[PDB]
Amino acid sequence: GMTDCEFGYIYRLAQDYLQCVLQIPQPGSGPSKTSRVLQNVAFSVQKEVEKNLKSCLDNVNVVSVDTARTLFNQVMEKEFEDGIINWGRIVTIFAFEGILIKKLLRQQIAPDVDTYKEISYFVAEFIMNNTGEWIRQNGGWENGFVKKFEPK
Amino acid sequence: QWAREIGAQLRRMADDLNAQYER
Repeated sequence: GMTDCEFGYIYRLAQDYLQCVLQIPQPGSGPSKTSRVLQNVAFSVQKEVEKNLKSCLDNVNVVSVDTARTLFNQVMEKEFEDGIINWGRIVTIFAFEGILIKKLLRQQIAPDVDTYKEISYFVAEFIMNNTGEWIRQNGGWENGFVKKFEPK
Repeated sequence: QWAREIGAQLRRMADDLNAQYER
């Protein structure tokens, strides 16, 4: 709905997607309708990004949450610097946090079970601060994203 | 250099993806 552009909702989407990538079970009936649609398309994109940018991503060592955060912000700053926002770009934010959590799982010097909660937090910060107004104006997750990305 | 290259390439892939849903 109208308020699904606020932090708590976005943070839950970002956390849900990292739990999907890490194959962590979140108990209950399941993720929301938004998350269910987002996880499929974000994962498809993630696999294509991993393949297309494999040589680039081989030079990427994500050894700490602080490196993950600066790298994420550097990548997102450049991706969005032309001022354009669309749902495809928003999907790539989720795909990229999935890449970061996989690199951390292998490379993090001092891993902690709550790491995915810290990554998804700064991801939600970026989405809210840089795309939240556009999300709201375009129908939010329920009337915008899901309507365009759910099955016909 | 790598982060900046990744960002530009994510933009390219995102806009191609987006065109399949924004007609």
